[PDB]
Amino acid sequence: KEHQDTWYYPPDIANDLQSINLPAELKGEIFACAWEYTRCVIPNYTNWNRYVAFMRIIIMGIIAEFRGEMVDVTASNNLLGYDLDATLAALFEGTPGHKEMAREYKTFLLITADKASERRDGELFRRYVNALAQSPRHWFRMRDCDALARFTIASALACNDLDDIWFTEDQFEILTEIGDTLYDAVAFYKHRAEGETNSTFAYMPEDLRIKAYSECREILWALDAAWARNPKLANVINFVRFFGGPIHMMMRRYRFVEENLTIGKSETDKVKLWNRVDANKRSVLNTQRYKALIARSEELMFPGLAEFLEMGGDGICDKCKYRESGVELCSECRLSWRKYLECFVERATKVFPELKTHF
Amino acid sequence: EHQDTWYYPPDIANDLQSINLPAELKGEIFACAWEYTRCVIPNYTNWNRYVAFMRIIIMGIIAEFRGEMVDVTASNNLLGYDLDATLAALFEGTPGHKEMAREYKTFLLITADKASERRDGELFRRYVNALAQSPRHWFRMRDCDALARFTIASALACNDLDDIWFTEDQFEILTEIGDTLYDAVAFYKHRAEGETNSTFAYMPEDLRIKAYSECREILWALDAAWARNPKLANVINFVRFFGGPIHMMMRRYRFVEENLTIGKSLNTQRYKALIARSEELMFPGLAEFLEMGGDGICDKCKYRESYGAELSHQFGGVELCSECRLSWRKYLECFVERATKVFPELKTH
Ligand SMILES: [Zn+2]
Ligand SMILES: [Zn+2]
Repeated sequence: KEHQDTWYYPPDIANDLQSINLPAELKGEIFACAWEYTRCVIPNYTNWNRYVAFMRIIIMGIIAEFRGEMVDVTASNNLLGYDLDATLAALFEGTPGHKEMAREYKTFLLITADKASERRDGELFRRYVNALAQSPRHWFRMRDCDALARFTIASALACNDLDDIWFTEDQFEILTEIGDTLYDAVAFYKHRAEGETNSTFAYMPEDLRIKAYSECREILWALDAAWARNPKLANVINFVRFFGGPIHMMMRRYRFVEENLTIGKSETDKVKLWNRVDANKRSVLNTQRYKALIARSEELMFPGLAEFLEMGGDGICDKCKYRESGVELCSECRLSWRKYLECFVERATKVFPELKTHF
Repeated sequence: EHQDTWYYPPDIANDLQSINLPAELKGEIFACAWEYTRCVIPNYTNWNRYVAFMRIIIMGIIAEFRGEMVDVTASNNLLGYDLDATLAALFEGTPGHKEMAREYKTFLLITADKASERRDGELFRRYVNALAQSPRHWFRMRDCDALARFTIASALACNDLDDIWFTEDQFEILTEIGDTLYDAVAFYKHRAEGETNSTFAYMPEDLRIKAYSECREILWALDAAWARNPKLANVINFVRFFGGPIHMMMRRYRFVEENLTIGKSLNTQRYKALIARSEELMFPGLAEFLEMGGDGICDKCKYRESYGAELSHQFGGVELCSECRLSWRKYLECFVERATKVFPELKTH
């Protein structure tokens, strides 16, 4: 009686992973997911070879997240039978950010694969998690990377052949903050259940979730109005809008249907010993891995991440509870995070002046 | 708590000069036109068509707000807009200009009457009854009520895709997907509002979740099958973003107020006169639908005198019988079969 999903995807990717022995049902669902994500958050395309590149970037990141052993962006440049530099070139060759985005993506595969493997207990991840909680601006920069937000703004530009359009770093940070805030606001109860740490409103105060969503949505509406008559920038708004919650309704990866076409929770609704032993013998906290990766910070890490890990890896703050061998913010850090959120509107109006010259 | 500030292009900023409504209302209305248009037509190439579409929606919004203010019969000049002129700006040079004019005038016609004293009259009683004659008929009329093929039409227009069109049967399936997606998500809200135009007032509540899943699957199949044709992506995008997501995205809806949750809250003279204007006002077939269906074909089916007295926390149209409920059930159950006949590129994977 109850609908079983059949997986649809274009034949371009249907014979990918010919070298990987995953059940054929699971390949289909990975391919379906990659197609569904692409179409939801990049709904317009002109360049099909770029669209397909992006699909392959998502395929790898799904597999990276499900069996981290398989996807070691440090070890080789051939991942799951794909040429990673070549696939990224297929997407970004001619675009202003190619170099910085290839670094963005490799950081994503590093942290994702390490988070979904024995290397979760390793110095590198430990230092990533502590550096998350360093400041709210740091949190969002790193949240951006975990979600491939600025990476997907670029790929959206790219896939519509908009090879000349780009953004200040301040702008990228506001755009991704809007998307990540929208997404984490909608996904709050799902993140709490499954015990997800990379969630804005696990750090930011819960009492401001509804206002933050309201303001981020209003500002993106404002920003879209300001950019009216420039269909090219409509693709940057589209990424942020569809990413920011709607994909929960549209992609089979999410549970809209299994949860009776509801999102969220009303006010009146209900609320590895041996793996840790045998990992310590294999010296899981590999500092030589960490230092080796800090050495390759021009290849594997986004601009400033190496300096972020070195300064914040052990936690800057004295009263904050950090990860030792996520972060529980102290009350003075909770208040500064709160202050950073509460003045979101000013912060975005500074970086995007066009918001104040409406008519 | 959050007090909305309204954003919209300047182009329509000084629309409705002629009309005397408070500037905030006009701000909310322009906002909704802009937001609906960006949500369900998220790409454009031709700005002057985009803006016509926004004007098409502005008028539609007010028709629903105050029907008395938009009477598409009375005159072709509504709220200082020339309807035929806006429609021409949007659809001139495109396959369905003439058909989409009718589509829209029906929408204004029916929405005005729904939201006015004319809800007690003979046209609307015949409309409500006609809705429930047949499931095919239901989806065709619901299509018009939601401007589904109108907006598929508009989305091609706004992207200068003047050569692209679909058969009646493809429009019927395209809009059935979109309207089944939307009416499955909005079930409880439609029921609270005593709506007549809700798919699951008529189709069975225990197929609501499955029908959504099935429509979302086939739309993914159609999308995949349309791989490498980014013109047709504009069509998929309309059905996808219309079929639920607008509830999250538009300030028209109550996602923020509901704490970022979804689904967790006897005179004949006018009727006759408009049926004689069927070429201008009614979509191809609606006259026959209204004439054959207006009084009800079925006899175990429970109708009403007028649909005028305002209802709440219950659907406010024909209550189908044991036998009609089963033929409707069956029309739903073969949805996948019907969609595969109409778009054979589905089974040819
Ligand atoms: Zn602290
Ligand atoms: Zn009956």
